[PDB]
Order: sequence, then structure tokens, then C-alpha cells
Amino acid sequence: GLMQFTLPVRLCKEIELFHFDIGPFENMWPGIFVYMVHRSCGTSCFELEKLCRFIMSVKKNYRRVPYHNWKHAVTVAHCMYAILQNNHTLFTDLERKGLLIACLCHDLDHRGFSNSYLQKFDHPLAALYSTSTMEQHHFSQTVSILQLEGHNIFSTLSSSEYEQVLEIIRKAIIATDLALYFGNRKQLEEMYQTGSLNLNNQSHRDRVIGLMMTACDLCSVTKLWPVTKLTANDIYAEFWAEGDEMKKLGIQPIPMMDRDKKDEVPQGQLGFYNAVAIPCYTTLTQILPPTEPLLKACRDNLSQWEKVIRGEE
Ligand SMILES: COc1ccc2c(=O)n(C)c3c(C)nc(-c4ccccc4Cl)n3c2c1
Ligand SMILES: [Mg+2]
Ligand SMILES: [Zn+2]
Repeated sequence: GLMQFTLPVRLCKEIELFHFDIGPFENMWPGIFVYMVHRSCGTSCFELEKLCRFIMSVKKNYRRVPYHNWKHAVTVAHCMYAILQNNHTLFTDLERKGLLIACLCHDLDHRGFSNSYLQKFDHPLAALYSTSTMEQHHFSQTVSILQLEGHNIFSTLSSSEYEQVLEIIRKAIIATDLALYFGNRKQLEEMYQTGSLNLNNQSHRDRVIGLMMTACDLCSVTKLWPVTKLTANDIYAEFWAEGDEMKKLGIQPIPMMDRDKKDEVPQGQLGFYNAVAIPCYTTLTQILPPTEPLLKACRDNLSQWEKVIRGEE
């Protein structure tokens, strides 16, 4: 129990900041996650033997795709760590335990293709899960890894606490289905503005947790410009692979997914920042004021994309 993880001084300081980049050294990512669990949750939340075995089985079940990979998993968990650390007293012990694990697991076994491509392909998962196809798969994969011998990091919870944390993780993971974010955010916007938002109302907490999951999931738009810009290439490498597979089914893909229409990328990012990211971090900042640095970083990156269009880069 007296074994802390400790990071080098530069990481020890920068990890606390929303805009931290976890770096190109893969073998440090498990250590970074465990550090974040210890500071966010406690050195007791989990038996280190089981947590380490859980982390390595999760890593194994992320594939070698350009964006939806183990690095995304750890990045999204770090943004959740930054939110939880800046909002100390607003979250239960069970929520802090659940949300870091949900973030690490949220895209388990992703192949780099959207729910739409699975449906048009007629992939068997599209028959098993009619909506939120990949997200219901990611939750299924999370439960499977939890049930491997030696992997049940929640085994020391009471029966009811166990049902509650698995229910936090399921809603958290389903909420990363971007098609569900638009309605979730409108509802939170109305509740905030009419004054009826109530964090002791579980249905409202669920909604606020869903928005946090979206905010963490999108956190590549909230880094320093060079990280944001170089991550956008990984994102587009999957989009264009999906675009190619669409053309193989005899369907012209949307221009965002068409590698012939790379010119339209900067305008595509404008649309995405204005339609999705800016509104997401605005409502989040309204509900949880200390998450303002994510909105400020996102606006900065919006401005960097405007500069790309004006030929200034
Ligand atoms: C409608 O789906 C889009 C379109 C464009 C983007 C995009 O441009 N960015 C930056 C993005 C970022 C940073 N995470 C995502 C994303 C979120 C959930 C699921 C899959 C992805 Cl890929 N997206 C996007 C998603
Ligand atoms: Mg996902
Ligand atoms: Zn994701």
C-alpha cells in the first residue's frame, strides 16, 4: 500500500493541466494512468496487482488504428482526471473510480469505422446493437475484461456499489456516442438557463456526466495547436479509410471522409468546432466553471483553423 507512482518533475507538474500531452513513450502510459487513479481516487481504490492486470488487458484489446487506439484511451482518461481534480467536492468516491475506468475503456476494440459504416456494411454488430453500435460493444468488452480471473478491480465493493459503478460506466460509455450528445447538451442548456439543473437529481447527474464524457472524448481540440493539428491527421487517416470502404460498397462518402477532398479539411474543422466542440465546452464551463481552460484552448484552436483557411498557414 506504501508504493506510490511518481513521475519526472516536468510530467508531475504538466499532468495537472488540461492541455497535457501524454508523450510518445507508450511504456509510460500505464504508469501515468495509475498515478492519476492514486491522486484522483486514492492508493486504496484498487489492488495494484489487479489494476495492473486490468490496464494491460485493456491495452491489448485496443487495435493498431491511427486514432481510436490505446493513446486515445489514456488521453481521454487524463482529461477526465483534470476535470475531477478541478471539481474535487462535486463527485462521489464511486463516480471517481467509475469515470477513469469508463474513459480508459470507452473505445475498446474500435476498428476505426463509424456506426454508419457498420450499418451500411451490414456488420454483425449492427444486428446485435441497432443504436450506439460500437459504444454497446465497448461496454460489452469492458464487462468481459472485468470477468477475466484476477481482473475484477471492483471485487472489494459491496454488491450495490458494484451494480452502481457498472451502471455509471455503461451510461458514461453510451454517452460517448456523438449522435446522443446534441440532445443531451440542448437539455442541459435548457435546465441551466431556466435554473432547474439539480446535481442531487440522479437523471441530471447522468446528463452532466455524459457531457463530461463528450468533453473528454473531444479533448484533442483542446491541446496546444501543434498537438491538435498533428492529431487531426490521425483522425482524417481513419475518416479517409472509411471513405475508401464506402466507395468500395458503391457509396460516394461525405466530403469529410473523401481523400480526394483534403482541401476542404480546414472548413470541415470550422464546422465541427462551431457545431460540436465550442457548444460542448460552453455548456460544460457553465455547469462546471473550473473547466473554462478547455473552452479557452478550443477557441484558440478554432482561431488557428481560421488562420489555415486565410492561407496564413
Ligand atoms: C460526426 O463525427 C465526427 C466528425 C468530425 C470529427 C472531428 O473533426 N474531430 C476533431 C473529432 C474529435 C476530436 N473526436 C471526434 C469523434 C467523436 C466521437 C466519435 C468519433 C470521433 Cl472521430 N471527432 C469528430 C467526429
Ligand atoms: Mg467512441
Ligand atoms: Zn473516443
